[PDB]
Amino acid sequence: KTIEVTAEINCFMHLLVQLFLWDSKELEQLVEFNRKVVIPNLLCYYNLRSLNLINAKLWFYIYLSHETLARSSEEINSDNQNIILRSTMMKFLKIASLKHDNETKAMLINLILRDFLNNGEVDSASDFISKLEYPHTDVSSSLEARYFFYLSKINAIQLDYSTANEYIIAAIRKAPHNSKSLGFLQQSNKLHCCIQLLMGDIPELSFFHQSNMQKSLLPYYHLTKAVKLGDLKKFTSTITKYKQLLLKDDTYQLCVRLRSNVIKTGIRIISLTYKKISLRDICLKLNLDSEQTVEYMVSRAIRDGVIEAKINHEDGFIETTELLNIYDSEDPQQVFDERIKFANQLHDEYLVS
Amino acid sequence: MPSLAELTKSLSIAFENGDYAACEKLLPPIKIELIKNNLLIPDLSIQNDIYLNDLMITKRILEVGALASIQTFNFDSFENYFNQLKPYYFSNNHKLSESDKKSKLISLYLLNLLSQNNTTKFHSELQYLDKHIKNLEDDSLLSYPIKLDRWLMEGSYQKAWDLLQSGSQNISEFDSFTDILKSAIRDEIAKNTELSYDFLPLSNIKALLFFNNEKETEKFALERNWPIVNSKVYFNNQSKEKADYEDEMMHEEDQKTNIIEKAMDYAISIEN
Amino acid sequence: YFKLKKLEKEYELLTLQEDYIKDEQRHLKRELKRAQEEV
Amino acid sequence: ENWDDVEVDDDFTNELKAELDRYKREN
Amino acid sequence: EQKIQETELKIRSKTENVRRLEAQRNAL
Amino acid sequence: TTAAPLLALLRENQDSVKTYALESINNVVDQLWSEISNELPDIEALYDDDTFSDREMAALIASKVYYNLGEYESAVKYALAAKDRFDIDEKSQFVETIVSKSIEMYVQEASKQYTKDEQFYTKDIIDPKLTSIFERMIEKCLKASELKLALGIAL
Repeated sequence: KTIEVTAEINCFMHLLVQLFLWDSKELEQLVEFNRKVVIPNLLCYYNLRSLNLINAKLWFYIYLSHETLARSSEEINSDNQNIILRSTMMKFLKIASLKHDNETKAMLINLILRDFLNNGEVDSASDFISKLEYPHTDVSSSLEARYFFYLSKINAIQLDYSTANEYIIAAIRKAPHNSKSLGFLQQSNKLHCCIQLLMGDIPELSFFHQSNMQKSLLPYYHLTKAVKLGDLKKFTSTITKYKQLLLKDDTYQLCVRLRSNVIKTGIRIISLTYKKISLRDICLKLNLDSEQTVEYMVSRAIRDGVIEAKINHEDGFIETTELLNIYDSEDPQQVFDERIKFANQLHDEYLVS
Repeated sequence: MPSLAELTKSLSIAFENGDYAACEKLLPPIKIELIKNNLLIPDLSIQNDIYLNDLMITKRILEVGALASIQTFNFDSFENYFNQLKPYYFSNNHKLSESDKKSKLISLYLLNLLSQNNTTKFHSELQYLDKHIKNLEDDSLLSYPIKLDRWLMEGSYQKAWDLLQSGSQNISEFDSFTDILKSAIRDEIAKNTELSYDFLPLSNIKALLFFNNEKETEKFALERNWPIVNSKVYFNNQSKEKADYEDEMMHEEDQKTNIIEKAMDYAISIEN
Repeated sequence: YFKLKKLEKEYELLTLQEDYIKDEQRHLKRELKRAQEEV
Repeated sequence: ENWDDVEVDDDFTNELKAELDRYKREN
Repeated sequence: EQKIQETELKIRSKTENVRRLEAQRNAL
Repeated sequence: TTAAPLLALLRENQDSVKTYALESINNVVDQLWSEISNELPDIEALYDDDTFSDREMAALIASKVYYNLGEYESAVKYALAAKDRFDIDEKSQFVETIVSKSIEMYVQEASKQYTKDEQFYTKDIIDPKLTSIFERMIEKCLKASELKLALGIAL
């Protein structure tokens, strides 16, 4: 009548464990079996005065059947049922309001945003910024790895580098689990190791073996001989033989930045970092491309801010500006803004707990 | 391509050669008259219907607003109609929407984004396909814009120049857009020239910007505000006060005031 | 419905009891050394 | 250890003996 | 109504801070 | 086609141009309104069009787009001009949330303008349609003539 309904709330996720892994047969009917919980005796019964009684793992088992492409594949290959599911995933967003969903609302957009990898508009995420501002109630256990893991691929569009350093840590925090050690931990270091070749360096080649298989990161170690050293010849031989390893998820599209660093970092291995350079000395290492197009190599990196240089049209005199006057006014201030907010960051937590 | 009854089929009569002026004016009446029926938009209210007044006709309504819009250079008949055309293909995933015109209209407008000048929007539409190598790379239609924006931003013009010139699509798929793509290769040369060249000769301009006459060279310098003197051309690129947006740079007066606040008002939170 | 008029009881308690002690913390610290040095 | 430690090109042996023979033959 | 729920949700948030203000006052 | 030329389709007779697509939208507008970020200037343009007679529905759309945005004033004031475009018997969150906002916003002009004039809702000082929405959800529970439910409103 009253108490008997409350005691059956925790009975949802109990018996649904044995319906995962081993027996995958028709898991979309389980969604219809989940609908027996969803519509009746939940939305039409409760007054929506409760918060902690709704978890993100309720509907999380739906999309897990879409990437199988073997047994379930929705109810049909046409994938016409996901139209209702698209409104079903967002059905709880309308339930989230000013006075409703002070906690679960945080975990709603996430799985919806985690669904935007290969399907769904990713430009609405810029429009989701208006509704993205909420106070964070708590972080418990497995959230840390579930925020930016799939979102580490956002930087594969906007063409940005330094941002990937801050958000790649979310993939390696509490990454290994019982069933996630093989499945979700491999993709963590695959996106982590490539970012280590974009700006910084790899601390150790064998340090990543304890988490991800070294053979999976093996081609990235050969790219260190090419991308990190800025060599185009050894880069083409690496992509050709390892192209089979590039057939994984979003492992091909990261090669766009791998071949761009060959030009960017290639300037660094060349003496262009030094002040006085001539074009006839430049054509030696860049001979693999051409002569007259070298002026496009240096000039492109000047507007982006990698290195500044002056090019002569006759003999190709290269004068690169070396700034010894930096870190004087307003240059360190960008770092000073972070050092100021670190004091009260951990100090205000003492008043809370 | 004959017609039947309504104006949608009549748009194929003039589709052969030209005559796209009157076809654009027939778009509003044919779109309004089909609203009275509830089967126009291919929603889930139907049951397995590919027939007229549902799907197949809706694909041929906006062809004039897409194909002819690229031919006749009209951007007002495309944008919102293309934003309305996107859900017609698929709401999430649909495997029966494949067509020979899907890899054409989309691939041509990705390069048309230079008007808004957005790199993120270019690669955003490329992530909505479940298959990339099979779709984008294996098809010469969808691989043309990918090879450009990749090679243009990396700095190599020469490899990207032979794609438009020596490419095999010059016969059919390359007709309308020319100066937009051709100049975009040489548009970034002057932007890189600001801090690169302090002087350039008039003889080497023909090998870079491909300007055979000094008229177009001087007209571009007037809009970009460059000094022009005898023989070579002096380059300066002088800045000014109050640069763009993003305050706490050059904008607000006495930026040290906040620094004073960080040395004083910040200490307020330390005590209490 | 009628409870809304009584929801301002505990809501106004924590607001009046907050700034009351916060200002006193600076007075008790200054008045500390007055009696501390007095003995 | 970074890539410079695990690199080990083993080219120091051949390049040293070659440069010594080139200078002696320029006499 | 939101006026009923929003007023109650502002109690438990400020409760812990006021408790330690009295503890610091009693410590002095 | 930007938001401005969309009014040219209203220079002829169709009221369903944006309404015919609202079959699966108009109810869920509290969800998909993120795509209207580019159509924001078109929202107020539909209400000021005389040839467009669904502006009351467009006024209701203006309330549902600014609802989840966090603005309670726009989620109400734009719904006064709609008269009845929507059934209040659903008793969803859209029904109950406005009840709390319609009472709170009514007090804003209550304790001030009442000192000068007794009736502040008759003239143009405040939208007179506030009485119309006051006769919908508020008088729905007043059918039994119970003052206990209207007690705090008159205070």
